[PDB]
Amino acid sequence: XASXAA
Ligand SMILES: [Cu+2]
Repeated sequence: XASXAA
């Protein structure tokens, strides 16, 4: 994740 894409 909510506060963390790959
Ligand atoms: Cu994320």
